[PDB]
Amino acid sequence: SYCTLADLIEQYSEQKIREVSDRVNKPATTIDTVIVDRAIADADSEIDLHLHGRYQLPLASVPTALKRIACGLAYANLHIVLKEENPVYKTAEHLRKLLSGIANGKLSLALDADGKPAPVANTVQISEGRNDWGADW
Amino acid sequence: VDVYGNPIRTQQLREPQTSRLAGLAKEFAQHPAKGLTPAKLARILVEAEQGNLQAQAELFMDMEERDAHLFAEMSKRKRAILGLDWAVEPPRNASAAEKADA
Repeated sequence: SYCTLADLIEQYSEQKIREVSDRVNKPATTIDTVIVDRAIADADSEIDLHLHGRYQLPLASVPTALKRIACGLAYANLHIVLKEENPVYKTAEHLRKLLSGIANGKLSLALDADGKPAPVANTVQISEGRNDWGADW
Repeated sequence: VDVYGNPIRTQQLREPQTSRLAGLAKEFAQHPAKGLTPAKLARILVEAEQGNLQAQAELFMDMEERDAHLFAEMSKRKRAILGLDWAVEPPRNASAAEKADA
């Protein structure tokens, strides 16, 4: 859960979320929490796909850039039909480009609140190392 | 008494000293030479200097057994002595009694 309904509202106003989240009542009247929850879940899933190779997936804390990316992806997912020229599609593609840059070791994952994230132990691995005759015998 | 002057009592000559320590006879060597590294050998030497001669003696036995060159050299050195003729000679300018004892 890199973002919540409150985050989506505070980013995109409440009226737009009310429009795009309600599929049964015309005009929309209430935000359906299930659709927003699933959109956030799908955004988190895509981010996990992009981030599993460099960090522990079950993150204990959420970086703020991660929050922005998750909110953008969830808003993009909330659209039943999305065109290539739709500006929200362009924003989603931009966020995907940032995610790819992070994955490819071109961008870093910033602070969560005050401490660094938990980089995985990929590069740590090396052989045991045989260096006898150098132990001050 | 012995040359060292310690009092000698003939009662104890009837039985070996180690006879009362049957546990020793049943011991088997632990072979510390297997998987030996410089740190382990240095530890063995240091602990031997402090009075733990068991590991050092076992290591020396393994070392003499496992090395053919050291084996041959030590055997040559010892067989050099084994081939020497020996005789018993009395004290300097000895008397008839000392000559007879010798």
